[PDB]
Amino acid sequence: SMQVFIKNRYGWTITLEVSPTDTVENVKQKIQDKEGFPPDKIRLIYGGKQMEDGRTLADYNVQKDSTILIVIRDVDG
Repeated sequence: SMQVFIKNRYGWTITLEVSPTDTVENVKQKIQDKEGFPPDKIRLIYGGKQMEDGRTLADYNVQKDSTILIVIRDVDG
C-alpha cells in the first residue's frame, strides 16, 4: 500500500504498488515480473545513492510518490 515510480534514461516510468517492508531485491523481482528485466541486470538509484539488494524501501526513506531511477548494469557496489 505505497505507490512508487521507477524511471529510466528515456523518462519512461513504471508504477509499482509496493510495501515499505519490501527489500530492494523484492522490488527488482517485481520489475522482472512486469518488464522481464533480469534483476541482476537492474541498478536502482534513489537520491543519487545506489540501492542495495538487502535493504528495505523504508530503510531508504522511499515514500509515496518517490521516484527511483533504473539503469542497466551487471556489476555493482
